[PDB]
Amino acid sequence: KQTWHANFLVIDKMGVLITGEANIGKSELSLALIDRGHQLVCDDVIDLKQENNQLIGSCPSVANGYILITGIGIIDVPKLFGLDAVVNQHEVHLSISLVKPEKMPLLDDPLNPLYRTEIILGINVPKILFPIHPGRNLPLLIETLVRNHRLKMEGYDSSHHFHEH
Amino acid sequence: KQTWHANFLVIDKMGVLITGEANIGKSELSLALIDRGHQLVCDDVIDLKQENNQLIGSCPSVANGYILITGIGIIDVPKLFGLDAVVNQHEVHLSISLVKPEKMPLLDDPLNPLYRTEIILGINVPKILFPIHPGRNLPLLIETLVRNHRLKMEGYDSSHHFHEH
Amino acid sequence: KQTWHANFLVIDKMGVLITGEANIGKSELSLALIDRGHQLVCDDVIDLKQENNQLIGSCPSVANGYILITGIGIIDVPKLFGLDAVVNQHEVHLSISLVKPEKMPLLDDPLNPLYRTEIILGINVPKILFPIHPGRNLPLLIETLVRNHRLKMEGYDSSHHFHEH
Repeated sequence: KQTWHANFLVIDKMGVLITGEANIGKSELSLALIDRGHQLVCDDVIDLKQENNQLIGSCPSVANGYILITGIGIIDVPKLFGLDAVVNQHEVHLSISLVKPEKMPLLDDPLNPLYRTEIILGINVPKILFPIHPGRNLPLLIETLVRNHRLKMEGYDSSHHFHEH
Repeated sequence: KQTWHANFLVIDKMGVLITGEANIGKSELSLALIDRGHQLVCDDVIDLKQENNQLIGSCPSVANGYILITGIGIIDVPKLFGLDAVVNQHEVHLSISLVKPEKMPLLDDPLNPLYRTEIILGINVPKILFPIHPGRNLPLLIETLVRNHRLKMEGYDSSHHFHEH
Repeated sequence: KQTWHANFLVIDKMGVLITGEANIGKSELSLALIDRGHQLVCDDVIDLKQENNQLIGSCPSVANGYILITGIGIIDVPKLFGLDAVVNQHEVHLSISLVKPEKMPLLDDPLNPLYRTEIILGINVPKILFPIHPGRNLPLLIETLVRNHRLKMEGYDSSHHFHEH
């Protein structure tokens, strides 16, 4: 069965995978997102599976509910942020890849995010390359990026349903 | 008629103009300030005019309500933060100029901000030079700077009115 | 009588001393912590004394209630954040020393903070060396570090009381 190296959070109903280089503040981003009222599925590694044409991501036991942040150590998220701050599984909707500005590819349309696609167990998951600047309120930026994505996906779902004619 | 290159926000009843070099997180600052409960007038460019001894700043249509943040793209602020998160016009009270610490002039009195004056269509608008350090919670700092300014202006208005003797 | 160079805040019932090199955002950290609902005892310097087997820290008058942040100047914290945002004294429970990542010593157990002890007027105060990265939401990190510490101290107090057998 299938593992995947990333953090997995529920943000605005969207299961969001977060990826990037080591020691850029990913785990710190998870914490900040939890503090804004979002939810943790898993830190570091995720179990993946297909059930009913859904890519579901789940955290293995033992590690469930815990986050590591250097300086702090282990964080029992449920103890500190409530039982509703953690979820045992959720569908994967989006994959965000945090990239250093210098390594960021050229932008075709700067009025939109840099969208790509990730193949996760043969399923197309939308993927955004997001430039990471230190101290521009990254949690708010990622939350805003995800909410925009959900509106955009609902935009396509409306358009498809609009073809009832 | 008169344009002006800056961001224009309403903060604690004060119309505040934000200026600075390119790619330092100005638009990201606007978003963060909106998230703290403040209001957007306009991103990038502002229409200015004089009405009843007031310098009023207004956003041109089409662009009204939208913010661009690299990585995210366009942000329909009303859709995401509510109708009350945007305002069509407001009086200009303060101009903050975000400066890199290295380029910051010498400080005469470090117990107060570095105050200057901007001539905007012949009107004296108070101007603060604010040093920008990455990740010291700039939104909170700018909010605090503006609230202090309003108290200070109310201090002079009290003093002037105190000369009833 | 005894002074001590540090910032002193009440965080989650814990009197916390904050220390570090000059111009790293300590005073900015105090402000941010106040904004999260915590309390100021004193900026810069603290009066210390022993009363009833407690190390109590108190702010000298005149300076009481005020914070200096370069760019802003003086901040009357009570005026801006309420009377309950400042406290005249509190017991010292923890000492956090903000360290630059490069100067940070080797980590024995990365699942826990780097704990040391400070002798303050002959009393053992637990001391954490915390690595400071710009823009990972340091206020949230320090708040989380302190809440974890309180749980940990309550853990030892439970264990000691558990030796009733």
